[PDB]
Amino acid sequence: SFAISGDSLISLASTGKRVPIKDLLGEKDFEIWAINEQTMKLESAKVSRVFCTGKKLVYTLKTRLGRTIKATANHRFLTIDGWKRLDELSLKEHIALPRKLESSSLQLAPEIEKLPQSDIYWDPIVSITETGVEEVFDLTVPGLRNFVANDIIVHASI
Amino acid sequence: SFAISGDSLISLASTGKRVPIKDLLGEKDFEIWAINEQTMKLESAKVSRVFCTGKKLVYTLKTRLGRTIKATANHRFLTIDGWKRLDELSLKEHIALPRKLESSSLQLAPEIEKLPQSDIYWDPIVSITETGVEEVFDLTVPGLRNFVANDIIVHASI
Repeated sequence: SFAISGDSLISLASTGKRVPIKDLLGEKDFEIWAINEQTMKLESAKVSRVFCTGKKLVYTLKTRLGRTIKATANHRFLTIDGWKRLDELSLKEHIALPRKLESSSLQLAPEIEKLPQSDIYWDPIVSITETGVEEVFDLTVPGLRNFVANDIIVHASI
Repeated sequence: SFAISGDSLISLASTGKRVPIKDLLGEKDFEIWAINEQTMKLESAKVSRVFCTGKKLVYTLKTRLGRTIKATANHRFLTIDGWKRLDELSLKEHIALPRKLESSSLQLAPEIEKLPQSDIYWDPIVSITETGVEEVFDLTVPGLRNFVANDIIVHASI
């Protein structure tokens, strides 16, 4: 059981807006953005449950591009070596952020043949800090089992 | 003196359309797209002259993404090792194409902090073939001394 702060902003694929995970408690059957680890591309994926795991100690993780999230010590992030717990990460280690690049011709027509292959931006960690006890939440994403929260790829429930 | 076929399509920065270089003969004071070799970014740049060098033997060069141009044997293209003549290139050698990537957030806001640094796509050569004698043209780009023709970075006159 791992989880994230209720303030964490979930990117919602149907609306193009974000909502904090706490505000989605008890909602379901909505789409988030997930990485497909086989293709390294982002796909929309359905949330089947959003739940609170109680009050837990959370830690703020920050990356070089300023992405930040508060998560439990056992919460997993995606490194080049696979999924790793927050309390196993070290500074300068890269974690996966989503990236959305579009490739156009000089005439502003689509030019997908020049698109970089992966939808991941690998960003180094610059801070990991114990922050305090908060109500924490997670969600279930059957199939791909990950989602974007605060513009970071995080693992869903197991 | 090197040159390209009159059919070669010049990307015009003000209009977002292309025109064959022959149709620009005698025109000037218009902007094309050029690579800045110091920053590796594309910039608009002014054409001061468009001229015909006569009838010359031209060669078709083609890359893996299907970019193709007809140019003289001494016409230069940009490799990772600098500018090289058509008659010095070999198959699988990469040459520079422009690329225009845009980086957006998952909410479709600009997200330039994740943009790849270079505006070049390095594409391998798949064919170099003597084609025939044609009227050929080039142009002068003071300062950056290159331009995009048939979606390939080519050197301007000297």
